[PDB]
Amino acid sequence: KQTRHLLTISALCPKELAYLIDRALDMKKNPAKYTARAANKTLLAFFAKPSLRTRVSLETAMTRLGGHAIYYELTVQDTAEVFSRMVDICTARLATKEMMREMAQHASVPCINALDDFGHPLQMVCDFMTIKEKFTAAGEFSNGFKGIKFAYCGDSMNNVTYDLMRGCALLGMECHVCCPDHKDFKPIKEVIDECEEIIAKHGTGGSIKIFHDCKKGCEGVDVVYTDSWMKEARLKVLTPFQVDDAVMAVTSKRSIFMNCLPATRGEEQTASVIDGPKSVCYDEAGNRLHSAMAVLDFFLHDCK
Amino acid sequence: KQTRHLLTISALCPKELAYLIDRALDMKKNPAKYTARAANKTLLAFFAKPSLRTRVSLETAMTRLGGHAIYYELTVQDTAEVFSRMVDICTARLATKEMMREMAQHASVPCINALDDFGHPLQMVCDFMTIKEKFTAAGEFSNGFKGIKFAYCGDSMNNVTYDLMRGCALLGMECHVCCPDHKDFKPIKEVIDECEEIIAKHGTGGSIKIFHDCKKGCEGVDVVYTDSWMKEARLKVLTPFQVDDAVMAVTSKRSIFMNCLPATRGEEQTASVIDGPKSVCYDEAGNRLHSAMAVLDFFLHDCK
Amino acid sequence: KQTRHLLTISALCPKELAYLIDRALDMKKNPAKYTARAANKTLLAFFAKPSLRTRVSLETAMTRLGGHAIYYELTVQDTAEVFSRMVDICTARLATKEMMREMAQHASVPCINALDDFGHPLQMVCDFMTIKEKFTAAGEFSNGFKGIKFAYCGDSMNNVTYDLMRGCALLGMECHVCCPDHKDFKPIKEVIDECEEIIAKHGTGGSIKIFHDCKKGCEGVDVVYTDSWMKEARLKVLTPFQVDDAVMAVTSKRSIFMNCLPATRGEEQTASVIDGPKSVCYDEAGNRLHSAMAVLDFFLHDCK
Ligand code: NI
Repeated sequence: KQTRHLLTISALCPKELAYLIDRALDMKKNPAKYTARAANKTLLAFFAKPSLRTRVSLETAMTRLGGHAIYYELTVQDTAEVFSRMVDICTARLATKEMMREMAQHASVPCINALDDFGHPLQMVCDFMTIKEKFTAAGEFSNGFKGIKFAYCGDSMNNVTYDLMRGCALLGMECHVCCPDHKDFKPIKEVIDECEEIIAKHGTGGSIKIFHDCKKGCEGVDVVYTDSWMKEARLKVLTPFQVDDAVMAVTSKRSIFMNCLPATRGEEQTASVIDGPKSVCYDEAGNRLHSAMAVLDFFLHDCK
Repeated sequence: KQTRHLLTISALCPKELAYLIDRALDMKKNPAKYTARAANKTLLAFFAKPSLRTRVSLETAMTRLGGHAIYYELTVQDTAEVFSRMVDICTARLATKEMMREMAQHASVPCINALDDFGHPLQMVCDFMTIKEKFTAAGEFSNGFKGIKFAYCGDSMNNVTYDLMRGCALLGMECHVCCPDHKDFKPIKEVIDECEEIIAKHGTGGSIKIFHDCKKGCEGVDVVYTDSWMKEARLKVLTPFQVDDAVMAVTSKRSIFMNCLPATRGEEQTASVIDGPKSVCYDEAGNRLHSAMAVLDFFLHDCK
Repeated sequence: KQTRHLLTISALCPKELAYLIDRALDMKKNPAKYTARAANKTLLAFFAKPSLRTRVSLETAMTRLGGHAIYYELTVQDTAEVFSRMVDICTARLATKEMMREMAQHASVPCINALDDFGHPLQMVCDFMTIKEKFTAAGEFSNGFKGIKFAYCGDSMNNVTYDLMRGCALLGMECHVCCPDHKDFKPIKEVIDECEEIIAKHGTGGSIKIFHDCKKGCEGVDVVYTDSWMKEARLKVLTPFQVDDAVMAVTSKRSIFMNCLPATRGEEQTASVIDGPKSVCYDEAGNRLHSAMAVLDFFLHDCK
């Protein structure tokens, strides 16, 4: 209460998200500067289920800043009341947004959702950082994020899709959500409404469009992003949304391909796309590190 | 052998316990001074069962001192012989005092009992530190610990009660143990004898009194402390020892209420006491951190 | 690919192994010098099964160098591709040489085998360091490793025996392998061939001899080393290779006894040998620490 949390990426205003991106980018390039930013400070990091990516980037981020992360494998008020008088910051990877919200409710140090059924803001700072990084080096970033057309393909009733839509809205991107015309695979109306309100409120110039044909949705786009599809006959509804060569063939000449991982080479995309030349997946996953250092640093302090 | 351990709080003489309290208090207030006290030094921390409180305070304490704790989740001679040539200090949370004593026997670095069936000295430095802190800020500490009347309510055949009785004896406090007149719920004679001997030997001016009526036991007292009661018909014997509003109504006007946690709101106390205005429980649990830094620091060196 | 790994000790040329030994020895004696060698740098440490020795020495080594180890309890390409853009170095304790080789294949930071079915190079730097240390203090090291006759007793189809044979070949020692004349308990021909080739290629002056009588094999030797034998009637084949008092009575007057641990007092050796006066086992196990700091430091950089 009055402590700032990060339960979704829209916990940030547009300039805060753009500051975090640039800070991540400067910590990537100039780590020697940040080497004592969290000296003697600790992050308490709950995981209800392992994620190599999340755990290694978090634990490494703190070492690079000169502090330490407690890997804590799994009353909540009492727990939160008690850790907030010991640790400086907390991330938690819990099943539902409920447990995450409950913990944050009573916590008096910043709490960061390290993935739940409603968002994944650590990934969001990672991905938009990767997009700025990639396009800037190719000299395609004169128009900033504004000119980068983004498409998400696949199961779109999805915490990752929710948070990408929010990042795009915040950053003023054209976001296309390419999903099966099926109630169980589309973004939730609440999430669309949040996005259209944040673009309205900040006049970001962003837009949200829902396509039910990935090729039509991906025509002209600069980023194609997909993620894990995981009786298993979601496959019949999802298969037309596999990112393949014909899908990538309709995108811009500058396009890049992203997937937050774990990747399954014959589900959400073909091995030829992920292992092909438009794929930024591994550099994107490494960027979890630098985007984590930026987020922790910022919540450890708060400004700028 | 010839290495100093901390298996109970009476491993310390009265001035060492009072030094640890003041060091904890100064590390609370002035952490910047202690920031390199354990630089490059590691604590090996065994847990046979998780305790969020114990683990987070230990791991955080070392970071704050600039060192590191190995969270080690679970021959003992060979183990201890081997870790004593690698690590600088060791804490262990093991089932019985036996395993703890065995490990310490062969260990050649300091070993600290992080909770067993016979004591909890890390909690003891925490609690007496909290008592000094609270009463000092209220201006009720002119007579030091000497004037603070202390009462423990509940199941008193209990490692926590044992170690509170020892802390009180050491510090020269009037300690009242409020328990059911029942062989299975009273302090053990060995523990009473140790306490009466330490007060005798140091002329501490402390006293130990056993009451079988918590209200009678708590009349006039300045601290009321209870802890977890956990077929489950210990409840019929324990219920007259619940710390409720009528119990707290007989204590001093300055009194405070303590519980080392986990708290169960309708067992050892009512929700109105723990969530009411005399409760110091959460600040007390946070003080695990600073009392841990003091204990580790001291055993890492030894003097003063 | 083009990243240097350490999957066996023969990943090192003879001078690199001798440099690591001397560095370990200088870090033992002068730790204050090495206190910022891994500042802000992290080691990712996978364990498919706990080893107190391996885990504590690794985690402590990094703290002493000023960095941090992630204890990671257990696609491999994707995993390795991803951790190589976050962490600085990796050790892994995996079942087979296969998984270890697979991980290393795709990894772009140094990977170190922390024990598999084919080697144990962290132990190797430990043991030869212990041998140099012990004999140097006794003034028995004028002839360096060259004059120290080494014998391994026991089950010799063994990753530890493999890597000792390699260390000896590298260092130019007479190595005697004392094993049961039984296909399942002898070194593998591939390992003998590697050793005879490394001595040939570097003209180390080392030799490999296979004895089927431990007393005959140990006659005159300066080091007797054994390790864990673990329906359980391997005991009938192994029992003539128990290191007992009559075995140690045939060695040099300067001899020492080694066992990498865990020790079972009535299997691979008698309690009188391991607890007797020739035993260096515990100082040897503590030396895991300093030999770990040397190996990590070296792979973190690479030269000298
Ligand atoms: Ni750690």
